Amino acid sequence: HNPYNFVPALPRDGITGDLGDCAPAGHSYYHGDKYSGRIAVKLTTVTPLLIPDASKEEINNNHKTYPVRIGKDGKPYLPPTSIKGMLRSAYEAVTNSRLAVFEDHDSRLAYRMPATMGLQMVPARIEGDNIVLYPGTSRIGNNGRPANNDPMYAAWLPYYQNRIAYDMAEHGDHVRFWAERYTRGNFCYWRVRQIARHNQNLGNRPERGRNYGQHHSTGVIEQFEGFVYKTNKNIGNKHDERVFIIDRESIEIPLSRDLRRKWRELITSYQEIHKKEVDRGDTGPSAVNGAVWSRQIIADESERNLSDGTLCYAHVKKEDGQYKILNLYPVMITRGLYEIAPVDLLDETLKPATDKKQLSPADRVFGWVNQRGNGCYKGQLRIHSVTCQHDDAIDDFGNQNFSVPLAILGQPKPEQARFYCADDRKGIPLEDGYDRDDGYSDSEQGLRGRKVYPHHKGLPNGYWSNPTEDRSQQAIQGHYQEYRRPKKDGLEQRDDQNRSVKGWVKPLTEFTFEIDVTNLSEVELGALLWLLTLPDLHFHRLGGGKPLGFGSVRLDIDPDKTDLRNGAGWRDYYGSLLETSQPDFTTLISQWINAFQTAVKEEYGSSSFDQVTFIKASGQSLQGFHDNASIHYPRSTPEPKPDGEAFKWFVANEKGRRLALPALEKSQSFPIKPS
Amino acid sequence: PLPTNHPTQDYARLIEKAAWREAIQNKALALASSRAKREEILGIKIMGKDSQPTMTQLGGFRSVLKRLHSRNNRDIVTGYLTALEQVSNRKEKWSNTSQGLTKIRNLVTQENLIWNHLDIDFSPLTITQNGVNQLKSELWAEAVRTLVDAIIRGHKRDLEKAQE
Amino acid sequence: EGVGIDRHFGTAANGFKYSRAVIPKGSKFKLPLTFDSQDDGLPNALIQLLCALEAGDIRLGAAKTRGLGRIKLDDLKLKSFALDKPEGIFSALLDQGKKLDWNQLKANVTYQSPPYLGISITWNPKDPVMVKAEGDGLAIDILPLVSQVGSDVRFVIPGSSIKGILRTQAERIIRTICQSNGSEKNFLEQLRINLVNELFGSASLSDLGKIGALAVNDCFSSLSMTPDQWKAVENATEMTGNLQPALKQATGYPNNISQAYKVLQPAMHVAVDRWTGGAAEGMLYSVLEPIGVTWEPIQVHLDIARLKNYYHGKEEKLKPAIALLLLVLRDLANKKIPVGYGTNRGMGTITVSQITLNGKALPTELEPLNKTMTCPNLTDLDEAFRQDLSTAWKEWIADPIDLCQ
Repeated sequence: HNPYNFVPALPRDGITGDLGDCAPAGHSYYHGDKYSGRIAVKLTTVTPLLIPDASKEEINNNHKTYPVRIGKDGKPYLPPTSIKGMLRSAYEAVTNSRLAVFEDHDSRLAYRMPATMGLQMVPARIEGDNIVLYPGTSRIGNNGRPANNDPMYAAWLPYYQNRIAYDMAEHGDHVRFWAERYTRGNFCYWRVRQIARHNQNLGNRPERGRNYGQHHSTGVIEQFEGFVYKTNKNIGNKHDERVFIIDRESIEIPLSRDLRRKWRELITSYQEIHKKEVDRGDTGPSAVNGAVWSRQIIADESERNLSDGTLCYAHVKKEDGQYKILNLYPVMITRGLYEIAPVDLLDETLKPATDKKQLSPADRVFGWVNQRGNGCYKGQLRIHSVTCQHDDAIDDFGNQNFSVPLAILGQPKPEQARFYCADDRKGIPLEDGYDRDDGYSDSEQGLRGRKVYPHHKGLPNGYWSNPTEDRSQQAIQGHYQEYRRPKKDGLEQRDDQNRSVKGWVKPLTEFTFEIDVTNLSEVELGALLWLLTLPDLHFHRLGGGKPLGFGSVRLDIDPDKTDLRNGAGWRDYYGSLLETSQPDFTTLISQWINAFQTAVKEEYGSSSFDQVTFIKASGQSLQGFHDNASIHYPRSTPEPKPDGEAFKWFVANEKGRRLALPALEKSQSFPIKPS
Repeated sequence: PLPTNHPTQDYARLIEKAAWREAIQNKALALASSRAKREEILGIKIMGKDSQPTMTQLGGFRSVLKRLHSRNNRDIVTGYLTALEQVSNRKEKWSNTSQGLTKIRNLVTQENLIWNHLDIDFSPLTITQNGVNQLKSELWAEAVRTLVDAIIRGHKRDLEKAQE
Repeated sequence: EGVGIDRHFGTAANGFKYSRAVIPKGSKFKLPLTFDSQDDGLPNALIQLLCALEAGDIRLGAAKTRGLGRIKLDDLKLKSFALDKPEGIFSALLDQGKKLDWNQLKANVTYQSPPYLGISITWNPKDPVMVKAEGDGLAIDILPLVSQVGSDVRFVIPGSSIKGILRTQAERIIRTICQSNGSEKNFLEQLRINLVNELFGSASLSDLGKIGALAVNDCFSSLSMTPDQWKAVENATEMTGNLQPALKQATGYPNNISQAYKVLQPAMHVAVDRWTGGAAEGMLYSVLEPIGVTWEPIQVHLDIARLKNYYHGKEEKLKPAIALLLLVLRDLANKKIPVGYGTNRGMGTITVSQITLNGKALPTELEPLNKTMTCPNLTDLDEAFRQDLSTAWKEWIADPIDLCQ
């Protein structure tokens, strides 16, 4: 199983009740009909819990080592904000609230386009408000390829394997040159024979060129003006730059804003994805040595701007009798963009709230600040008094100077549409087998929902014990110690891809905290108490390293310390300075939880509460997977190889069955060979 | 003009400082009342409904400038600006201003520039021989602090008015 | 710098920011008094005044109820000049006067205060308690507010902050008992409520203006730092760089980063994207949490004499106000009133170890208030007195009229 999945966020039109958007109850008084008071929660860890102290992070070789954060008593300090975010995201799932944190999803996402797509691109230059195509001596076929096996639209400037200096040309040099038609395979091209700057004279017509290996001369020789389009020696087989033959044939086409904003998004992708690489001082692609960064990647912000005279490839087709320009691209085989931005795939009833009139259940319970305007609400729920009950709660693995290097915690890559895109707004996975172009493609598609890390059910005894031992290259009961970085050649892979922890909070250590709540409705309280009284073997996921299995926790209410009343009960409490009876919430908890459950059934159209899709999905997350397939990130080998090559499964998937991330409710495991 | 050795020069200097202080504070509060001058002097601006930079950056700088008691302390202020522009996460907050971090550095590094922005004629406000030069050097740090505080106050008053 | 908090939304009310400049604590000025006596003594009320000044009983300036104005007299000297006589006039011209030992007269009469109830709350942060400093630091975004206290700086919770949280709880209790909603009302309307307008005051708007009978001190930390030590923290540019020296120095543990961070702990907070699970970068922020800062006891002063003037001398009306004040202290002791920044975000809950109620010249019926409480539920107060208060409270609840007529 993949270590994350998604509970679907359903559109919330016509949701009319407490689960609907509503004006908040406020803080001014305890409403007679709404419940306020303190819930005492026992938290006990089920797997080890990571609480990094970033304030004490040791850094060597750009590898960060974190100790456990401890309080004034030296016990582990589990921060209330960490519990709050665990609770909020779980609450927001089961109430189908707005997404509280939905940041920076308004650009399109980028991915490698098919290698066949480079044949469909024509040399182009923007000239003012027009992009002007430069097919040269050849003419644009209907599909965009050079028609009827006429030559490639650009001349090839031999630059590396054979070199044609002036009488070395650089990107955007206006040049005048002889070229010869040369043949390879199914295609032919104009080989630049000799070249001059546009002011200089290129000299007399050259004779029959030498055949350069499999590049055979035709003897058809011409001279042209053009611009040299150069990108660096940016993949290993690269021999030649390009010259956009301006002299011969041309087509001016309007440059719409959509084309220029696509270019900005495309080039910012190229730049940002390698910012860490070029800051490290790396000179070339992450898996191709000896190549050099492609020009647009090293180029500055100005490359995004698509300013006058800049050169591009235009993806073109002659549909409807016009040269349609689909997209502008910086290279023949290129990154490109999905059709739709992820912010357009999320419903307006699910986006973060932008008005007090549209506060969802979790915006009311946990509070809200408007990110795109004025407006804020103080949370009706307060987590406080987090006390570790165990004293020897922190495992230091033998000495205070030991550490376990954790497995790589990579950035989430929503650009993998098969994992993060839904085939409809009700959160169904993309269909398997379809082309990658089919993600983020239609407004009627959707987002997968809320990302969750299902509990790692069925971890064997001793899986977490003695973690400084590298056991990851060996099955134990079929598990492969996913939380630890493997050894490489017998030495620890402490680098800037992972982190180290000096210790962790042991399994079975107990924390107590309190929740103070104000003016919760029975539905809002029912949702909360439902989360705090889940059936056995349902666990929340807390802290860091959740995809490695860390931070599964058991939450249950301590009833003797809990004191919930409605505003009529508080009105009686403040009516006296003498001690007074408190109402026993334990007679009412079932009522409130059933109030929540009946509201979810009624507003989200289900004949059962546990068959509501987000409820069904959320339960599976808390419960984990019953088929005893191991949770780990996809990889081609059952063992985690000591190199970061888990992408090999994804490329095998892309060429293979093209599986989407299975629905969380369905509990379907991935195969180790998706071929 | 009063001779420099004159026994009432201590009392005259008292009246001068009062007259200059009131002139500086009034002119500062005039300048700070206008969005264009606030942007001209410190680069800070209001863009519809959010301030450039955020008020916590203005509060951060304002909590630094209060340590500017004299021209000798000015390296504390330009020191702070170095650490702002040293790192992108800080630099990017001010980068939507009208060049505010250079404008702040100019106002603190150039002893004349505060007096050019205030543009007060202090000849009616001085009577001591060489009084203007002595008062300008004495009141420079206070005048800078006065103007910056006024601008930040006026900015946040309009910022709230945009949000109300 | 401060702000009013909207009682419905719980957030900074728009248009209710305020700024106040303050002479720092520990500042000194001369007691500059001359008294002309027309009889051969010194007046009792003037001796009482000097005793009150030495007791710290007199408040000076603005914001007396909301953090400020407390002064104490030291080094009191009395010089006598018998201007009726030649020896005393020439003494006035030449000799700097006949010294009086104040300790004699101060012993020879009983000091009489006007009625007040002191409340001293011994408390500790159950979770870090700070007021936010208005400026971000370089390494730390959210920094504790400090204030100059003598030649040192200390962390401070302004009495404005403690006053406002206590006022909010008072108003919430009354509006619950009345089931009255403040959602429609504006901030100024949200504050006008019965029994809170007297204990906390009403704004002088043309007049319902009143000063609060209840006054709260600025509460300073028992920890203190040199001013340059704290500037070293404020200037610190790197959380694991020069901040660690600066925090080690300021907390007084220069060689123990563990003990330093048990006092002042830097804390990172990150918002997580719901769809992707990624840190919503740009929503990363840092707080210097005063997890192990010890605080001096909160000093609350109830001016019982002020309440009497509002209620027209009749101390039976005092009982509903006293009842509310005890109901608020019961909530403060039961952790229901968090203080300062970030209360829903892991800060601000306090333990109350002890409430010392110290009445001077209280009426006999409130005399059971002279107590030190350690039960949070006020069962150290006499049950007959708490039932007595409870009855006057319940009577007012039945007709929630404005006592003040």
